[PDB]
Amino acid sequence: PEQFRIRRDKRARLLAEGYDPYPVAIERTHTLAEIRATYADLPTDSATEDIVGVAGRVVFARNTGKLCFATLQDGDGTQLQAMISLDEVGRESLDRWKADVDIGDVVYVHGTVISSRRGELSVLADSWRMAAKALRPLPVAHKEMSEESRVRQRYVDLIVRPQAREVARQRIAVIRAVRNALERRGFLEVETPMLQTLAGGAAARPFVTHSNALDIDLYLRIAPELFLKRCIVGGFDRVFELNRVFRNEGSDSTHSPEFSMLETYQTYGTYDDSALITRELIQEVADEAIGTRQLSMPDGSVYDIDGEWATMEMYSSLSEALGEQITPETTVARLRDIASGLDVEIDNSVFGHGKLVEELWEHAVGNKLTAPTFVKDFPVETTPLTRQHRSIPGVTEKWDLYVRGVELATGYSELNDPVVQRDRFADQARAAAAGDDEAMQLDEDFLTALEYGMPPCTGTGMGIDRLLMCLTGLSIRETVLFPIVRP
Ligand SMILES: C[C@H]1CCC[C@H](C[C@H]2Cc3cc(O)cc(O)c3C(=O)O2)O1
Ligand SMILES: N[C@@H](CCCC[NH3+])C(=O)O
Repeated sequence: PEQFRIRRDKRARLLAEGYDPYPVAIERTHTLAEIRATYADLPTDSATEDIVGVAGRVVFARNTGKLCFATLQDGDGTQLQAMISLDEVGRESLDRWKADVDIGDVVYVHGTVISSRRGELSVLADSWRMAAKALRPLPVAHKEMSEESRVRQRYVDLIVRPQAREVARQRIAVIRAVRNALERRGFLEVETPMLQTLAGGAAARPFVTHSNALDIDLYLRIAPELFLKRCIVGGFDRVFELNRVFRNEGSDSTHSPEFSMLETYQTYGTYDDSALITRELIQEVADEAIGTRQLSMPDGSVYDIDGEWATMEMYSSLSEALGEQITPETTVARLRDIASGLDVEIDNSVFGHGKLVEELWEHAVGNKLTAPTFVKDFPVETTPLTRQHRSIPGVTEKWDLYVRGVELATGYSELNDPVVQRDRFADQARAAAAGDDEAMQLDEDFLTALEYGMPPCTGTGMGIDRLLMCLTGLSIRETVLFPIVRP
């Protein structure tokens, strides 16, 4: 702040002396990574006759009599030494280096490539220019930034913390690997709308906004599911969308109101076929983007995601954990007595057979899972868009995938019968009459699309930020460049 005034004074002084502190048209001949790669076998204390013009952020500096040193860091983190010698740039230019250049400044250095006496790959400057005067100093070390500071100023965090650049790179690589795995399998990527006149496809409160052009309220999508199914009616055979959804709910280490998700749809497959593809995709993504299926976690542990994953049924695994047979016919009263006997808090929101079964399963089974696990065959009350089971009464052909304790993905045999789907919406209407404001509202145009005939298909959904959390052990806020902060 005292430091801010000083740097601002320098900026103005340069502009008034004719030395442009934010010049345009600087040509950079090599990145620093290019210099380090080309000259990796340069002998110590030797010089070349190759002239280069590099640019980079000054992150370290040393001053002596006729010779100043500075460590430049390119945007990717690669570092190279710049040497400002009296006998090379001249009295007038060297003095300007000492008085004008500060830590954090972006500078351009033109000179010849050498290796210093200490074996440091360097550019021996014959000239230099300010490229971008910095008015604020960098933190002395990334340890000095709180976690909230990293989120509020990711642009500083990327400069000073190598792990921040590495997570950003992993995110980009994971998403590219996801698309590669789906392209190998013949899936096509489409765009469906983000502003919707009715937001369905999941159970969540929407963000609401007023349209000036249409003169009505619109909703940000909570899922692309109902529009991807219209694509299936229209003839897309294998289709996906990897992009943002928006849910107007709470924030914690596994939930962000704005997040990235993948949804896939495949005709003439069931939830058994999408469980197989989802496992292989995750494992291929690990290979391509992380380099291993034995995942290093931040606490030093190794998490094995290789091989085939366990599968279990919700009702039967719950029954085993409790020592009592739970079925679709178990009463709401019985389920509440079981919960209270296990000291399970049941929010005044959670009611109905289906929600009570899921709650008990999460407490007695789900929270105790370590290895990657599919749980399948869900209560029909909580799965309005899922086809009923081909042979077992009262359940639907859905699975959830848990990896490292995180709910990562889900897959359905899709409900394509338009009459039954209309019945499912009526059951949601009764739930919403009982006070559930997450219940789905009936979408008449979606039903109209089903009434033209949707081929049988299987769909999946996967949280992309959650995928990265599972691969790295990070929380959802560490995997996004710019998570939302209250101003
Ligand atoms: C697209 C779906 C399919 C099932 C797994 C996963 C659940 C999903 C829930 C969810 C809800 C929410 O309000 C905020 C969030 O960040 C997430 C999330 O990351 O993941 O993503
Ligand atoms: N729409 C689902 C993901 C796809 C479900 C399978 N059709 C969700 O948001 O949870």
